[PDB]
Amino acid sequence: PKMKTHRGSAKRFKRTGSGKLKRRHGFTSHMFANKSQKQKRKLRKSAMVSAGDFKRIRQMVAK
Amino acid sequence: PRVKGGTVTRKRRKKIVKLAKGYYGSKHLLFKVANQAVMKSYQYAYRDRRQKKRDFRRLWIARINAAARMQDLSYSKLMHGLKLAGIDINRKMLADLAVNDIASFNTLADSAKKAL
Amino acid sequence: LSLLKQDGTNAGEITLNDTVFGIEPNEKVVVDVILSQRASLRQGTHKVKNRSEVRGGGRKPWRQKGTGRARQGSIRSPQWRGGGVVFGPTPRSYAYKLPKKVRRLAIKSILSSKVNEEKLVVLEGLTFDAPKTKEFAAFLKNISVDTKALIVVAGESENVELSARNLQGITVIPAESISVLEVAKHDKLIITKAAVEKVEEVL
Amino acid sequence: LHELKPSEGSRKERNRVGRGTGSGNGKTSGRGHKGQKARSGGGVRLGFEGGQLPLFRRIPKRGFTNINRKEFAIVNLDVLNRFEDGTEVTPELLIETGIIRNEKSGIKILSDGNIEKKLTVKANKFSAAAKEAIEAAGGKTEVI
RNA sequence: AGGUUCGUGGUAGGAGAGCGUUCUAAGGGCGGUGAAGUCAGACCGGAAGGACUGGUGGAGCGCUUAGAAGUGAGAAUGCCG
RNA sequence: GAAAGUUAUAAAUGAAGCGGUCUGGAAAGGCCCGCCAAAGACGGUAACAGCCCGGUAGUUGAAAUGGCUUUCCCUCCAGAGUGGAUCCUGAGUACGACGGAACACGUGAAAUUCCGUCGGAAUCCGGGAGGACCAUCUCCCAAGGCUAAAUACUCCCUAGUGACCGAUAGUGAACCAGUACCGUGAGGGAAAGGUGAAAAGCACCCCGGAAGGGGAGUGAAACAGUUCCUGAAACCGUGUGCCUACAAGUAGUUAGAGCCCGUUAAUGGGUGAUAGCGUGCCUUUUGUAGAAUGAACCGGCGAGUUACGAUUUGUUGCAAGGUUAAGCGGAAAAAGCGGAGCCGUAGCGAAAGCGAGUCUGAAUAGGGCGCAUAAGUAACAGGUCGUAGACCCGAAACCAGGUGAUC
Ligand SMILES: [Mg+2]
Ligand SMILES: [Mg+2]
Ligand SMILES: [Mg+2]
Ligand SMILES: [Mg+2]
Ligand SMILES: [Mg+2]
Ligand SMILES: [Mg+2]
Ligand SMILES: [Mg+2]
Ligand SMILES: [Mg+2]
Ligand SMILES: [Mg+2]
Ligand SMILES: [Mg+2]
Ligand SMILES: [Mg+2]
Ligand SMILES: [Mg+2]
Ligand SMILES: [Mg+2]
Ligand SMILES: [Mg+2]
Ligand SMILES: [Mg+2]
Ligand SMILES: [Mg+2]
Ligand SMILES: [Mg+2]
Ligand SMILES: [Mg+2]
Ligand SMILES: [Mg+2]
Ligand SMILES: [Mg+2]
Ligand SMILES: [Mg+2]
Ligand SMILES: [Mg+2]
Ligand SMILES: [Mg+2]
Ligand SMILES: [Mg+2]
Ligand SMILES: [Mg+2]
Ligand SMILES: [Mg+2]
Ligand SMILES: [Mg+2]
Ligand SMILES: [Mg+2]
Ligand SMILES: [Mg+2]
Ligand SMILES: [Mg+2]
Ligand SMILES: [Mg+2]
Ligand SMILES: [Mg+2]
Ligand SMILES: [Mg+2]
Ligand SMILES: [Mg+2]
Ligand SMILES: [Mg+2]
Ligand SMILES: [Mg+2]
Ligand SMILES: [Mg+2]
Ligand SMILES: [Mg+2]
Ligand SMILES: [Mg+2]
Ligand SMILES: [Mg+2]
Ligand SMILES: [Mg+2]
Ligand SMILES: [Mg+2]
Ligand SMILES: [Mg+2]
Ligand SMILES: [Mg+2]
Ligand SMILES: [Mg+2]
Ligand SMILES: [Mg+2]
Ligand SMILES: [Mg+2]
Ligand SMILES: [Mg+2]
Ligand SMILES: [Mg+2]
Ligand SMILES: [Mg+2]
Ligand SMILES: [Mg+2]
Ligand SMILES: [Mg+2]
Ligand SMILES: [Mg+2]
Ligand SMILES: [Mg+2]
Ligand SMILES: [Mg+2]
Ligand SMILES: [Mg+2]
Repeated sequence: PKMKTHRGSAKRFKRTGSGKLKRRHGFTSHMFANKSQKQKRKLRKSAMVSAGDFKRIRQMVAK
Repeated sequence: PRVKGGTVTRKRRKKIVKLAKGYYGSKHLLFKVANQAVMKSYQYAYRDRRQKKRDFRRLWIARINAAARMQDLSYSKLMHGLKLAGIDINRKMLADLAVNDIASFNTLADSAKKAL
Repeated sequence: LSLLKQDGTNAGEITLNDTVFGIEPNEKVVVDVILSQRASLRQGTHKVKNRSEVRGGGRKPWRQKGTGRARQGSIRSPQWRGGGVVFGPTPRSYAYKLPKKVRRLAIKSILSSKVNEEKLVVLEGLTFDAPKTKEFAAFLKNISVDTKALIVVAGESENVELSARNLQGITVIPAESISVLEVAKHDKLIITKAAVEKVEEVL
Repeated sequence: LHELKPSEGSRKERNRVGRGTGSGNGKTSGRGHKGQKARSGGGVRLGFEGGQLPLFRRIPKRGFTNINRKEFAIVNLDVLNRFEDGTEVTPELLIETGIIRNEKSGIKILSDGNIEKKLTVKANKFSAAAKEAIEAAGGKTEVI
């Protein structure tokens, strides 16, 4: 059978033009009194998946 | 297709068993102990090709020592004197000469003695 | 090339298309296509039984502990005498096919290669009134063939398939069925003029 | 057929493990010693991390998918120079020539490249720069 | 193809080059004036291995270039004799 | 209910060498000559046969019964138009509440279908759907029924095929096999092929109660003699060249006399008084001669595979392009046809959208991702991964249907 896409990953990753993955920051739900405005300004942007993680998760989001 | 294992196993094992001719009992009959015995023989031969040279040098040195003591010398003094005189005859030739042609040995001993 | 007649006498000359019979053959392509066509022929009817398809089993031969024997779980395990086979053969297909352009290049290459070695004979016609293998053998003797041959004919050739059927190095094909494996399998190629025209216009 | 030789480097011989120690893949067959990964059928899932929370569970989900989403077949200006000047480029002509076979939701002309010919171009959409570039060479644009 | 220099202990492990077994295709061969198998020899190659000669045997089997694998056992308190 | 045709279930005919010679037990083999072929398929025959036999291609044949196809017979038959008073168009039904189930859809913003229980319509100025629902529009007419082909499978019969097995293999079963045997029963479940071309299967004599031998005879062979082709190793014996009864031995190896031989002929073979050195193999370990594990010995069998996807490397074809799938065609071929689809040629954004840029932002700011700074695609081969038992062997247990109170 053809292999299945990890549905949970496809809901929160994004493929860029050079073939690598773009993600969102993960400290951004509910405790905003306990972190400063600099932190919150920088946590609302996007990031990229590191090389060590990409080696591990490459094949489960292949399409 | 199917490959059945015929005629190669027997050939290999028979070669090993024949390499163990002359060993005691099962060691020249049965493959499993013959294989071990053949490996052990190969290892022993490898090591003894090194030990043979040093054993022969020991024998030559002892014979030269005995020959030189009859000329009022030691092996150590005789070898040092032969070095001082520029003589480059090795232990093998000196021991052969001692056993077989003692007159030339005495000649060389006189040469060494004068060198000292 | 020089045309010649069914009795062997010269009949003039014929020009063959340079795009089909005059290219530089691609030997690697021809080898790939031959191996593909030959793998496509095999049938693949072979199977074994694994430990679940052998009759019996199910019951444990003896207890796990206490008896002093090795632990066993079935009498049809792979290390038992009449037990199952571990992987073995299974029914499958071997046929594969590589792209169309490479196949056209392969047929052109093998056919030009036949031309270069002077192993191609162009023939004005080929007919026989009634099926007669003696007469076809005589015809094969008139032209110096004496070896394996592939005859390629078009319509209006009568009783050529029947008269050549009992001879064993000879194969007659109807000019739309020419293939790399069949050409490489015979030493000489004998072609009629109508068939070579049709071969040129196909490719 | 008795002298077949495939192109070199195109075929390699398979490797077989568990066939004696002179090959380097003998007893343990390249697996090491005594783990989960040494067993038959062993190993963990694709993204498993041994019990630490996996990376995808740490970051949020974003967005939604639009059901009325439109995507266009894209034409730049360089390929449009293969036409004789004075003609009328139409979607059907672009289909026939071979620039486009898939008309997703229309044809959009973009402005990457240069045109040196006067043409009248009919399409579903134009970018502003493409329209200016086409009109600067003496052509005309119409929205279908 | 020839030089110069530096190297050549090794477990887990990575890389390379090969030996041998069964079958298929083509070429080219052997064989009742004796095939395969089996037995014995003081022969050849760097290894896996390969010949030659004689006995037994009494009908099939190598070689070359390719291709495909039920592909090589000394150990599993392994299974059967 | 008839007739014609065809087909199935027995069959008939059917070309060409007793060719010479060699070896041999025997010629189909070797050498030298011929011939047939719409027939050089297969099998047999004293060794390997197109021309010896049964046959093969081609051409014929059916009393009887079955099937199929046509024709006759037989049987049964109203279909157009124009109108719009009145009438009809599936009721405890459709739907709704509650509890469940099926829908890829786990109650969810949940349309659609079904079941149990309660309530419960309209009827042409009517009713349903378009993923809650309302309005507009569009499409349709439930609560009655029947319907061939394209699709699934093989206990069988006929004709064949295989880079499928070859007696521990292939079916459990090539042999009087679901048998012998085990069990109260349900149930479990073997081992076991080969004389020779032809029985020509050893008249007769001798030892012995016989069995079994030694001759004689048959045969190419009896060292093929009714478990009979070949006939390995373990294991058991008889004979003999060299050594051995003052010696402490993982059994060899290196040095080495003496004695005895004579080879694939080469700085050769067997045995060895005496001298030096020397704690098996495997597994598992920081570390094993280990007083840790496994193996009595010999033989056979016994473990990384296949299918479909992903990625990377190599090779080949074409190249801003590359490539067909199912299907048609055919010989279980090879072409040709088939462009539906798929990947690439443009990105950025959650999205509307804009586009060599875009998003954020009040911003002609800065920053993120892209372009400048362009090569892909189809097929095969190697490595690794995913879904499958997934390198092989091994639990204690769990569930479902049966069999047992002859203890
Ligand atoms: Mg011996
Ligand atoms: Mg000895
Ligand atoms: Mg030394
Ligand atoms: Mg099977
Ligand atoms: Mg089990
Ligand atoms: Mg059995
Ligand atoms: Mg396989
Ligand atoms: Mg192509
Ligand atoms: Mg290969
Ligand atoms: Mg290799
Ligand atoms: Mg190699
Ligand atoms: Mg071998
Ligand atoms: Mg042959
Ligand atoms: Mg042998
Ligand atoms: Mg032998
Ligand atoms: Mg031998
Ligand atoms: Mg004989
Ligand atoms: Mg392969
Ligand atoms: Mg195999
Ligand atoms: Mg096998
Ligand atoms: Mg081993
Ligand atoms: Mg075991
Ligand atoms: Mg055992
Ligand atoms: Mg037995
Ligand atoms: Mg046993
Ligand atoms: Mg005759
Ligand atoms: Mg004779
Ligand atoms: Mg003859
Ligand atoms: Mg025939
Ligand atoms: Mg025959
Ligand atoms: Mg004949
Ligand atoms: Mg009513
Ligand atoms: Mg609704
Ligand atoms: Mg509802
Ligand atoms: Mg719809
Ligand atoms: Mg509708
Ligand atoms: Mg129905
Ligand atoms: Mg097969
Ligand atoms: Mg046998
Ligand atoms: Mg018989
Ligand atoms: Mg017989
Ligand atoms: Mg008596
Ligand atoms: Mg008697
Ligand atoms: Mg015999
Ligand atoms: Mg015999
Ligand atoms: Mg014997
Ligand atoms: Mg024996
Ligand atoms: Mg003796
Ligand atoms: Mg004493
Ligand atoms: Mg001696
Ligand atoms: Mg003595
Ligand atoms: Mg321990
Ligand atoms: Mg043993
Ligand atoms: Mg295997
Ligand atoms: Mg590799
Ligand atoms: Mg009971």
